[PDB]
Amino acid sequence: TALQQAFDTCQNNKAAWLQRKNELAAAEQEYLRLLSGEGRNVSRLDELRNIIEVRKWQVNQAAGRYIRSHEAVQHISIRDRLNDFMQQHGTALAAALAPELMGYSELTAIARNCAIQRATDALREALLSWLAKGEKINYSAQDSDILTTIGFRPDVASVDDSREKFTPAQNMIFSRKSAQLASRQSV
Amino acid sequence: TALQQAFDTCQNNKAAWLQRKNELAAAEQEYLRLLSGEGRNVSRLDELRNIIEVRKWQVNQAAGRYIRSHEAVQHISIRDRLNDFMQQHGTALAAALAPELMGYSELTAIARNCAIQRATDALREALLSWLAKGEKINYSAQDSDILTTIGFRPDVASVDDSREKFTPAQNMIFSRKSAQLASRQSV
Repeated sequence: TALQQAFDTCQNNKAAWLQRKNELAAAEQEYLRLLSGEGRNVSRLDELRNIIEVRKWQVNQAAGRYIRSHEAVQHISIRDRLNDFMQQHGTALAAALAPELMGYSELTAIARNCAIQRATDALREALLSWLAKGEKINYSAQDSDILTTIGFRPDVASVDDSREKFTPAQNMIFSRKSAQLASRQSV
Repeated sequence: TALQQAFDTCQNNKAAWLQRKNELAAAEQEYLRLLSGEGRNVSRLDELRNIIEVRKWQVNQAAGRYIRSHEAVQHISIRDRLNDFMQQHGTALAAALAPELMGYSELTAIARNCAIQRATDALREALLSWLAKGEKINYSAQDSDILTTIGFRPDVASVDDSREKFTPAQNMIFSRKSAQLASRQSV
C-alpha cells in the first residue's frame, strides 16, 4: 500500500500543478487582453503583474514538488522490488559475489566500505553488458500498472519549469505573497 | 580460459615468494652466526649486509607481484561468476531496475551516467540490506576449489613485508644490484 500511497501523492501533486498552470494561463490571458484594451488601469496592470509572477512561482514550486514525489515513488518501488526479489534469490545473488562477503560482520569500516564499493563496481560491468546487449523489457509484473501510470520520466513541462531556481530570500518573499493573496482572496 | 592462466601465475608467484623467503632466512641466519663467530672480516660483513638488503628488496617485489596476481585472479573469477549469473537471471535484475533503464540507447552522456549511478545506489542498498541479516554463505560451486586454494585473502606474511614503498630511483639501483648479483653468482 506504501507504493499506492506514493502513487496517489504524486497524482494529487500532478493535479495541483496542472490546476496551478491553468490558473496561471488564465491570469496571463486576462492580463494580455486587458493590456490590449484602451483602458490605462496602471494599478490593475501592476497587480496583475504581481499576480502572474507569484502564480508562476507557485507553478515552479508545484513542478519541483511533483519531481520530488516522482523520484520518491520511483525510489520506493525500486527498493521494494529489490528487497523482495533478492529475498527470493538470496543464495544466488550472494554466491555470485561470494568471495567478498564472508567476514563482513567484523570487517573494519574502511575495508567494509571498500569491499561494498568493489561489489558495486563489479555489478557495474554486468549492467553495462546488459545495456550493451539492449534487450527489450518492461516494468515488474506485480506493480506494472502503477509504474506505467507514473511514467518512465516526468513530463517535459515540469522539467523546463523547474530548470530555473530562486534564492531562498525570493522563495520566502513569494511564500509571503502567496499567504497574503490567499488571505485577501478568501474574503 | 584465462582463469587457469591466472591460477598458475599465482601458484608460481607463491613458489617464487617462498624461495625468496627461505633464501632470505638462510642469508640472515648465516649473517647472524658470522656476527656471533670469531671471524672479523669486515668486507664479508659489508657484503652480507648488501646481500640482506637486496634479498629484502627482492622479497618485497615478490610480495607485491603476488598481491597483484591474487587481486587479478580474484577479479577474473568474480567477473566470470557475475557474467554467468547475469546470463542466468539477468532479465529479472533488469526488470527490478526498469524505472531507470528504459530507452538507454538514446540517453545522453549525463543521463546515462546518472541512471547508472542510481542503479548502483539501488544495488548497494540491496546488498547492505542483505548483509544486515548476516546470512552466511560459501564459495561459488563451479570454481570453489580455486577460491579455496588461493584463500579469501593473502596471508599477513605477504603484506607485512610489502608495507614499505621504494622510490623509483631505489627500485632502479636495486635492480642493477640484483643484476650484478646474478652475473657474479652465475660464474
